[PDB]
Amino acid sequence: AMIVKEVYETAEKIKSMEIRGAGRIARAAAQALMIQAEKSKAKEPEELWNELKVASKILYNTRPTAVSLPNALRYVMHRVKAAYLGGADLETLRFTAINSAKEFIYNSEKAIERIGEIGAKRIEDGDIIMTHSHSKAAISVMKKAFEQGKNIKVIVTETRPKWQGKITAKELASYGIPVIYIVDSAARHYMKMTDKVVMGADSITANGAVINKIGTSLIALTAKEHRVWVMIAAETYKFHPATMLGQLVEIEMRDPTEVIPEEELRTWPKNIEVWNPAFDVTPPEYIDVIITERGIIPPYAAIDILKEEFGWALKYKEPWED
Amino acid sequence: AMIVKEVYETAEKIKSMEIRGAGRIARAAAQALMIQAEKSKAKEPEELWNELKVASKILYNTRPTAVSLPNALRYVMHRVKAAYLGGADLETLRFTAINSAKEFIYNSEKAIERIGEIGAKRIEDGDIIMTHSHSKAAISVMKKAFEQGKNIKVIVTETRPKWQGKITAKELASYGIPVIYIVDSAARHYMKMTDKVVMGADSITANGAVINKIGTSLIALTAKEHRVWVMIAAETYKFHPATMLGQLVEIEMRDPTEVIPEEELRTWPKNIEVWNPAFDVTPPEYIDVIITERGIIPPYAAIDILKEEFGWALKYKEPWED
Amino acid sequence: AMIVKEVYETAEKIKSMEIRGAGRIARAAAQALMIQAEKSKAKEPEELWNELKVASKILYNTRPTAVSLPNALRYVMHRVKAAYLGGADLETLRFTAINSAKEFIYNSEKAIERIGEIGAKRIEDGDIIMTHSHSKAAISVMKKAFEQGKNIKVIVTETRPKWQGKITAKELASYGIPVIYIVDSAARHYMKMTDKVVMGADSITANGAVINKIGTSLIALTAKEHRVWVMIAAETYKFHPATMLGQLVEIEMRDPTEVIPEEELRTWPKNIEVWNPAFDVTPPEYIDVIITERGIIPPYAAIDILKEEFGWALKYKEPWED
Amino acid sequence: AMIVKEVYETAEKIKSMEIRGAGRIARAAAQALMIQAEKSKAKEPEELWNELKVASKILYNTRPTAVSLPNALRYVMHRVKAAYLGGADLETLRFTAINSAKEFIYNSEKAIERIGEIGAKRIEDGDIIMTHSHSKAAISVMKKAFEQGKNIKVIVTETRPKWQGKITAKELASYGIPVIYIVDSAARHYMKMTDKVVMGADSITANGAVINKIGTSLIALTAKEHRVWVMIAAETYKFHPATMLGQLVEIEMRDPTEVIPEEELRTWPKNIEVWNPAFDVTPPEYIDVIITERGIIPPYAAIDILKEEFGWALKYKEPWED
Amino acid sequence: AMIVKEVYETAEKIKSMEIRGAGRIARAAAQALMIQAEKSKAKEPEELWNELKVASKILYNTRPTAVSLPNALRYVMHRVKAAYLGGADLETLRFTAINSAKEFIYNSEKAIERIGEIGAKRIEDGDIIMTHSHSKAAISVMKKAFEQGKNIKVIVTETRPKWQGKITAKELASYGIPVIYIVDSAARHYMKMTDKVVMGADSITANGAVINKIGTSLIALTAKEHRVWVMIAAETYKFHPATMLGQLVEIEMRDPTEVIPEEELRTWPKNIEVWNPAFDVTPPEYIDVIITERGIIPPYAAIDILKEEFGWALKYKEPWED
Amino acid sequence: AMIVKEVYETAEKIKSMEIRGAGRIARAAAQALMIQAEKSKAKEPEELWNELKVASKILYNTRPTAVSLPNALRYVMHRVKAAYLGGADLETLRFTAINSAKEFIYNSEKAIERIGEIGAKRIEDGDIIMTHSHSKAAISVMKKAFEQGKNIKVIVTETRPKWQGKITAKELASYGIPVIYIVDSAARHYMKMTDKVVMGADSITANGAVINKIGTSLIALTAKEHRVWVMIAAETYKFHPATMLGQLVEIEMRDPTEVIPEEELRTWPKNIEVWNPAFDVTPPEYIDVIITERGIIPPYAAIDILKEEFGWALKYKEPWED
Ligand SMILES: Nc1ncnc2c1ncn2[C@@H]1O[C@H](COP(=O)(O)O)[C@@H](O)[C@H]1O
Ligand SMILES: O=P(O)(O)OC[C@H]1O[C@H](OP(=O)(O)O)[C@H](O)[C@@H]1O
Ligand SMILES: O=P(O)(O)OC[C@H]1O[C@H](OP(=O)(O)O)[C@H](O)[C@@H]1O
Ligand SMILES: O=P(O)(O)OC[C@H]1O[C@H](OP(=O)(O)O)[C@H](O)[C@@H]1O
Ligand SMILES: O=P(O)(O)OC[C@H]1O[C@H](OP(=O)(O)O)[C@H](O)[C@@H]1O
Ligand SMILES: O=P(O)(O)OC[C@H]1O[C@H](OP(=O)(O)O)[C@H](O)[C@@H]1O
Ligand SMILES: [K+]
Ligand SMILES: [K+]
Ligand SMILES: [K+]
Repeated sequence: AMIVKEVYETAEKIKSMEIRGAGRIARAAAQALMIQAEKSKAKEPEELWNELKVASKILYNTRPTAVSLPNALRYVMHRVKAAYLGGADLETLRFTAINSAKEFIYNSEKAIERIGEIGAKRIEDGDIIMTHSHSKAAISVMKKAFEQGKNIKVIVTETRPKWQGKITAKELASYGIPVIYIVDSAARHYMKMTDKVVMGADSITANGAVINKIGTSLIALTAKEHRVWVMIAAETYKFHPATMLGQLVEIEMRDPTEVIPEEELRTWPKNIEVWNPAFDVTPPEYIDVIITERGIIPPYAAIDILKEEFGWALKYKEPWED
Repeated sequence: AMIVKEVYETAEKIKSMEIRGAGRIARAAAQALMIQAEKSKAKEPEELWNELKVASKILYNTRPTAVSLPNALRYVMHRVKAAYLGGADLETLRFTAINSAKEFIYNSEKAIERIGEIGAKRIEDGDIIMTHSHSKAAISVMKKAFEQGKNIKVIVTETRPKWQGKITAKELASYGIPVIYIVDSAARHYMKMTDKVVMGADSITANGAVINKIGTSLIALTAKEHRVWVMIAAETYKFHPATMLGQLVEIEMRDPTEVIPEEELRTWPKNIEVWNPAFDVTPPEYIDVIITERGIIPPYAAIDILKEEFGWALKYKEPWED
Repeated sequence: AMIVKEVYETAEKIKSMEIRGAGRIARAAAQALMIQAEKSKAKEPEELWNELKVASKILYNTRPTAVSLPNALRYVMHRVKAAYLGGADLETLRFTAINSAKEFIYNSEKAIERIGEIGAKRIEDGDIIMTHSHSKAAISVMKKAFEQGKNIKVIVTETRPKWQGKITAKELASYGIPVIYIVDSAARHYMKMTDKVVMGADSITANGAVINKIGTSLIALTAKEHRVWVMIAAETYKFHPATMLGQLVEIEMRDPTEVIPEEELRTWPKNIEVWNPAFDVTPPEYIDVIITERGIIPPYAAIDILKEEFGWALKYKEPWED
Repeated sequence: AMIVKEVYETAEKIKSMEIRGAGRIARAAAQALMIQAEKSKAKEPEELWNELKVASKILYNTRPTAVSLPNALRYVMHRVKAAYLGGADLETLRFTAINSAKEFIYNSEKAIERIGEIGAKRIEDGDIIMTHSHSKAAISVMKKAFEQGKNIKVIVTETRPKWQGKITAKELASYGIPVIYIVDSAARHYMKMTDKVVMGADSITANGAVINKIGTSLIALTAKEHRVWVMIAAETYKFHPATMLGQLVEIEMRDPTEVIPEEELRTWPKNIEVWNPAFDVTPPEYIDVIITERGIIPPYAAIDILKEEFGWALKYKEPWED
Repeated sequence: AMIVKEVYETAEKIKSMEIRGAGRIARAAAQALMIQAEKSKAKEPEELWNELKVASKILYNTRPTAVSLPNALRYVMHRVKAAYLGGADLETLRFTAINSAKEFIYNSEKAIERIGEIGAKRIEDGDIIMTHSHSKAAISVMKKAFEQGKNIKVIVTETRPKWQGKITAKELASYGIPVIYIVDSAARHYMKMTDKVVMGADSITANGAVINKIGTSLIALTAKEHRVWVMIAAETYKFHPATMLGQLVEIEMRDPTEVIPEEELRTWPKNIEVWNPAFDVTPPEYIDVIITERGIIPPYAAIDILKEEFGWALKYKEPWED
Repeated sequence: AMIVKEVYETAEKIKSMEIRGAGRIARAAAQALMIQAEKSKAKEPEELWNELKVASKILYNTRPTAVSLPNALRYVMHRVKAAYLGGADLETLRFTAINSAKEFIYNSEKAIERIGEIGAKRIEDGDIIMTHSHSKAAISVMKKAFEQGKNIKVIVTETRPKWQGKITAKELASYGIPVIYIVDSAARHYMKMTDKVVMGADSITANGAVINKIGTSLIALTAKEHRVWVMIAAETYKFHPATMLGQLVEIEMRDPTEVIPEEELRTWPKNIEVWNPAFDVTPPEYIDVIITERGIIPPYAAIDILKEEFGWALKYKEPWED
C-alpha cells in the first residue's frame, strides 16, 4: 500500500513503451522491485512482503505478451516468498529482494553477451542478414559477428507502427555495420539476397512457437519459402511456462493512434477501425534454431528448457499472490 | 518541337506520383497526347506527327514499371502513325489522335466497371476481403459486391512507404463499406479471418507473374499458405507485351526520402542505405484468377491475352520512334 | 403449359437421383425435350416453342451443380430458338428439337468412348488406379486400359453418403477388372500403393478448378502430397461457361436423410445438424491432366475449351428464357 | 490355468468392439486382471502368478494396434511380477494385482479430466472444432471448453466403417454442445470454416507419429494445408515403447463385413476385395501439439515421454512371459 | 528397298550417341533423307517414295525419346507425301524431299539463334546459371547473355553417365565464360548461389512436362525449393504431338556399359542390375518458363504450341506409313 | 615430438581416403593412438602425454567434416588426461590410452551391430531401399533385414566423385541381396518405386541436420517430395558437440583430380574451376528418423544425444590441448 513512485513510473514507462524490448522491460521490473525494497519504510517483514506483492501486481499488469516480465518478477518473488514464509527478519527479506533483482539483471546481461557469442558462430563472412524490430539479443549476434571480422550487411525492416527499425539501423551503423533499410512490405523482394534471418522473441511456447513483433511470422514464412535460416535469439526467460499447461499467449492490442496519429484519426469516418496488434506468432516449422545462453536448440526443444527450469513452479500460484 | 504545357505538367505529376495508379497514369498519358493535338499549332501533318512522337517520349520516360502507360501511348500512336503514314492531312491527323485518346479513356473506364461486375460474382455474402495498396479495379470489385447487398468487410493494408491504404480506407468507407486498417506486417496475423484477397496490377507477364505495389507478393504468399483466394483485378492494358520476347519488367526504385524524410535521413550515418522499390513480383502459382474486362482467367492464360491483343505489334518498332 | 409426363418423371428422377451422373442427367434431359417435341399436340410453332421453354425450365431447376445439364438444354435450345425466330414451321421446329437432342445424346456417347481411348494411353501395365464415386468417363478409361491387356487393379472408394462406390466396384468387376473396395477415410493410407488417380467431373471452371463428388478434393490433395497423377476424365460439356464471367458454381446441399436415415434422424436431439454437400471443389494445382474427347489438357486450359466452344453465347440470355 | 469367465468375456468384447476406445480397452483389460485376482481359487502364489500371466496373454491377443492395452497389462504385471519374484505370499500377490489395477483405472480417469483442462485452454470462444472418431480424451477437451462458457460448435465426422461419429455427435449434443455431422469425405470442404482440430490417439511413436482411427491422417493433412491446428488429446499410456527400439505398430485389419454386410458382400463378384484397416498413421509434421495429462508437447517430444516413463522396461521381457 | 549408305551411317551414329542432342539428331535425320533423295537411282515416283518411307522408318527406329527426330521426319515426309499424292513426277518429288529437309535444317538453326536472343533477356548482370547436360539451345541463351556484356558464371553439372557436362564446360570456356564444374550430386549444395537455371528439352508434352537428360528433374525440384527460376530453352519441334491424344513418352533405357564399363561389369556378381535411364520427366509446376523461338510461354501453354502447329496431323497416320 | 610410424601412416591413409567412412576413420584414429602408447619409448608420464597430445593433433588435422574422428580422440584423450592429472605413473597412463582406444573400438562395432538390429525393424518384407555412398551403419540395417528373411532389393546410387556406390553394391551382392545400381541423377526417377531410404552420417548437429556424402540432401528432398521415409543410421559419436555452442560444420573441399583426372584436367582451359565438396547438409524436416544404438529418435532429439553424452566437455578445452 506504501508503494514508491519508482514502481509507478516504471509501470507507466513500460505501458507507454518508453521502456520497451522484452529483456529490458524484465530488467526494469526487477529494478523496480529492487528500489521498492531499498526505499521501503516497512517495519515488519509482513509490511514489506505486502509492498513487494502489490508492486509486482502493478508491474505485471503493464504489458501482457512478453513473458520475460512475469519471469523477472517470479525470479525475484519466488525467492522473496521463500525467505518470508521461512521467517526472515525485515532486513533478510529486504536483501533477498534486492539481491535477487540484482542477479536477474546481472544474469540478463551475461545471457545476452553469451547469445551473441553463440549466435555469431552461425554467421559467415559475407553474410547478408535480415532482422526485424529491435532485439538486444539479435543485435548482440550481429554485433559480435562483425567484431570477429566477418563482413556482414544487415537488412533492417522498418517495423511499423512504432518504427523500431530506425533504432536498429542507427545502432548497427554506429558499430561499423553497413545497413540496408527497407519497409516491411519489401521483405519477400529482398529475401533472395538474404543469407540469414536473425530476430528476437517476446515469448516462446511449449511447442516452439515464437511470439515476436508484428510481421515476424511473414519474414519467417518467406524465409522458409526461400530456405534462408531463420535464427531466433532469445534468453531462457523468454520461454513461457504457462503454455506447458495449455495457456495461449495473449496478443497485445495497442492504441490505434500509434498507427494513425490522433489529429488525423478523428477526421476519419466512424466505419474505419484501426487494429494494432503488437505481435504475431511464428510456427516452429519456420524456425531453424533458437539461440539461448545455454546453447543452440531446435524450436521443439523449447519444452526441455521449460521442463528443466520453469515447470517446478506450475503446481504453485504466482509468488506475488494474495 | 512545340510541346504544350499540359504534356510537361502531366509528366511532372506522374513522376511525383501526384497522379498515380496504373489506370489513371494511362488515361492521363492519353489525355496529354489529346491536349497536344487539341492545341498544336502545326501547319503540316509532319509537324504534328513530330510533336506527338516527342510528347509520347516525354510521357513514356516518367515511370517505367506499369506497362499501362506505354500501352496507352501505343493505343493512340499506332493509330496516329497509321493515319500519318497513310497520307492523312493535318486535321485528319489531329482527330485520329484526339479520338484514339478519347477511345482509350472511355474503354478504360468501361473495363473497370466491367471488372467490378465480373469480380463481384466471386465475392460471397459475409466475406472478409483483404486488399493492398489502392487499385481502382480492385475497389470496383469490392464496391460492386457491396452494392449487390453482400455484407462485406475490407481489410485495408496501410501500404508503406506512400500510405496508399489511407486512400483506400477512406474511399471504401465513404461507399458504406466497413473497413479494418492494419499495418502491412499484420497481413499474416489477419489472414486466418480473411476469406478473399483482391488486389490490382501494374504489369502482368507472359508467364503469369503480377507486378503490383511492394508487399503484394507477401500478402499473396501467406494467402496461399492459408488457401485464401488471391484475385487480381486487372485490365488487358495491364498486360506486358515485351515479356513475350523475353523482357524482364524494370522494378522502379524511388527516392529514399519517401521512406525516411529528408530532415531525418540527412542526420543518419553514411553506411545506412534506404532502398525503396515501388513494386514486387508475385509468381503465378500464388494467383487464383485474374479478373479482366474480358472475363476470369487463370494467371497462365496471360500469354493468350497478349498473343491475341499485342503480339502483332512486336515485329514493329515503338510507334513514336524514328 | 401442355407438358408431357415424360418431362415430369425425368425431372423427379433427376432430383431423387434415380437418374444420376453428370453425363447421364444431361442425356436424360436432351431425351426429355426430345419426347416433349415428339409427343407435343401443339398446332403453331409458338405453342411448341413455349412447351420446350417451360420443359427446359422444369428440367434445369432439378439439380444445380453439374453444368452438363444446362449445357445439354442449351445445345438443344440454341438450335430450337434459332429455328423458331427464323420462322420455322411447326414440323421444322419439332424436328430441330428432336434432332438436336439426338445429336447431343450421340455426341455424348462418342465423347465418352473417345475419352476412354485417350485416357487409357496414360494407364500402364501393372497400374493401381484409385477412383471416386461413379463416373462413366473415368470408367471408360479404366475399362479400355484393361481391354488393351494392361493388368490393372482399381482402388474404389465407397463414396458416402450415397455409396456410389458399390456401383463402380460391381461394374469394374464384371469387365474382369480386380477391385479393392475401401472406405473414404482410407484414401491417404492407400495412396502409397496407388500409381494413378482417375475421377470424373460435374463442372469444370474457367480457372481449371474441378467440382466433383464430395471427397474428390481430399483424394487429389493426398495424391498431390504423394506425386500420384490426378487425371480427370471429362467431356467438354462438363465445362462451365458462366464462370468465365465470374459465376461461382453452386454446391448442392442434399437432404440430411441420405446421410442418416429418417427413422434414426428423428430420434436425434435438435442441436445436431446433418450437412450433406454433394460436391467439393478441387483446385487446379492438384490436377495433372483433364482428359476430354478433344484431347489431354492441363487444368488451366479449361479457359480455351470455354472460349472456343461456349463464350459466343454469354452475350445472350439462356435460350429457354421467356 | 483356471481363467475366470470375466477374463474371457472381456477378451470377446474387445475383439468384437463392444468395448472400444483405446482408453476403455485399457481400463477393461486391467479390470479383467483385477477380477481374476479377486475370484482366483489359487492356493499357492505360483498358482495365481500363472493365472495372471495367462489372463494377460489372452487380453493382449485381442486387438493389436492401441498400445494402451499392453501398457495397462504391463502397469499391473510389472508390479505383480515384482511382488511374486520378491517372495510375496498369496494374499499379498492378490492385492498387488487388485491394487495395481485399481491404480491404473483411477489414474486413467484422472489423466482424462486433466487432459480436458489443459486442452480446453487452447480452445478459444467462438471456435469451430473439427473432430474424428470417438475419443474420450478429445471429448474431455471439447466438453471442458464448453463448460468454461466458450461458445463452440463441433464438426463430428461420421467415421466409417463403424459409425463412431454417431456416438460422438449424440454425446456432445447431450452436454449442450452444438454439433454438425458430416461424412468423412466432407473434411476438406469444411476445413475452411474450422478453427481447431481435436482428435485422439491409439498409439504414438518415438518419432512423433500418431496412430488413430482410419481417416485421421486425411483430416490432419488438409488441416495443415489450411493452417488449422491439429491437437492430439492423448494420455501417456498411449505412447508406444517398442517403437524406441525400431518397431513398427501393427495396423489392425478388421473383418470386411464391417464395411459391406455379409448379406450383401456374399452377392458380390469374387474379384472385389474389401480392405478394412481400422487405423492410419499421421506424420508428426501435421501435428501441432499433443495434450498429455503431464502437459502440452510438440509431437517430437514423444521420445522424452517414452525415455522417462517406459525405457527402463525395454531391456526386460514382457512381465507375463516365461 | 535401295537405301543409301548415309541413311545407315546416320542411323548408327544416332544409336551409339556419336550424333546427339535432340535438335542436332533431328537435323541429322533431315540431312539423311536429303542425301537419300539426292543419291537415289530410282526412276519412278513410287520407287523414291518407297525409299524415303523406309529411310524414315530406319531413322525413327534409332532413339525413341526425343520427339525432335519424328517431328523432322514429319516435316519432310508430310510435304513429300502431299507431292506424291498430287501426282508429282520423279524430279518434283526429289526436290520436295531435298528442299523440305533444307527448310527444316535452316529453320532449326534460326530457332536456336532466336531462343538465344529471347532467353538472354531473362539473364541479368552478375547471374550465376546452373545448367545440365549439353543443350545447344540452353547454350545459345548463355552465350548471347555473355555477348551482351553481362558478367555471368555458369555452373556445369557433370551429367553422368555420358559425361555431357564436359562438352558444355569446354564449349562455354571457349566463348570466354567462366565455368564452375560440379558432380550431379552437388546441385542442391550450390542452389543457394545459383540465380537462374537454364536447361534444354528432348520432348515437351501437352501438359507442360519436360523430358530431358536424367537429372533434370532433381535440379528443377531443388531450384523450386529455393525459388530459383527454371527456364527451359526449347525449339517448337521439341513439343510432342502424340501426347495430346494421351500418349506417354518412352524413356529410353540405354546400355549398362555406358554406366559401368564392359571390362569391369563382366567381373561383377550376377545379382547387381545396372539401370541406365537416359532421361527423366520434370513436371510443369517446377518450370518457370519455356523459351521458344516464338517467345516465352508458361509450361501450361505447351498445349497451344501443339494445338496450333501439330494437331492437324493427328487425324492421319505417320507420313512414311503405307 | 617422438611420434610412431603408424600415426603418420594412419594420418595419410585418412587424408587420401584409403581409410574412409566416418566410423572406420574414428576406429583408425583410436587404433593409431593405441599403437603410439604401445610402442612409446617414453620413460616419464609427461613424455607420453606429450606424444599422445601431438599424435592426436596430427590425426584431427587430416579430415575436418566427420566428427566421429575428434569424438574418438576425445574418448581416448579425456581419459588419458584425467589419469595424467591424477598423477598416474608411466604404465598407468600407457594403459589408460591402450584400453580407452580398445573400449572405443569395441563400443563402435557394438553400436553398428545394434543399429542394424533396430533399423531392420523398420524395413518390411518386399521393400525397395535406396541408399547413398557406403555407410557401414546403413548396410548393417539392410543386411539384418535381409537376414531376417525379408525379400528386399536395394537401389545403390553410384555416388560420384569417389565411386562409393560400387563398394556398397558389391558388398550387398556378396550377402545375397539384389542390388539395382543407378547414377546419382536418377534418384528422382526411381523414388516412385522406392519404399524406404536408408543412409549414413558423418556429422549430426544440435538441430538435427545431417552432414553426409554429397548428394545426400538431394535424395532426402525428393524422398520427402514423395513421402518415402528417410532413415539415417548413425552411431551417437556421429553427433557434433561443438554445434551446441553455435559452430557450423566445415564442409571439406577435396582435390579437383578426384573429379576430373590429372592427365585430363591439365589440358582444360584455365577458366573452368572444378569444385569438389565431399559432403552436404540435409535439414531435419526431410529426415524421418535417426537410428542410433540407443534407439530411434526424431532428428530434433539430436540435441538430447548431445545434452546427455557430450555437453559436459564443452566447458573445457580439447583434451590434447596444452
Ligand atoms: N555447416 C553447417 N553446420 C551445421 N548446420 C548446418 C550447416 N549448413 C547448414 N546447416 C543446417 O542445415 C540445414 C540447412 O538447410 P537449408 O537452409 O534448407 O540448406 C539447416 O537446418 C541449417 O541449420
Ligand atoms: O529482448 P530483446 O531481444 O531486446 O527484444 C525482443 C522483442 O521484444 C520487442 O517488442 P516491444 O518493443 O517490447 O513491443 C521486439 O518484438 C523484439 O523482437
Ligand atoms: O490501375 P489501378 O487498378 O487503379 O491500380 C493498379 C496498381 O497501380 C498502383 O501503383 P502506384 O500507386 O502508381 O505506384 C498500385 O500498385 C495498384 O495496385
Ligand atoms: O482412448 P480414447 O481417447 O477414448 O480414443 C482413442 C482412439 O481409440 C479409438 O479406436 P477404436 O474405436 O477402439 O477402434 C479411436 O481411434 C479413438 O480416437
Ligand atoms: O537440342 P539441344 O537443345 O541441343 O538438346 C536437348 C537435349 O537433348 C540431349 O539428350 P541426348 O544427348 O540426345 O541423349 C540433352 O538431354 C539436351 O538437354
Ligand atoms: O560410418 P559409416 O556409417 O560407415 O559412414 C558414414 C558416412 O561417411 C562417409 O564419408 P567418407 O567416405 O568418409 O568421405 C559416407 O558419406 C557415409 O555415409
Ligand atoms: K537467399
Ligand atoms: K481464412
Ligand atoms: K480455417
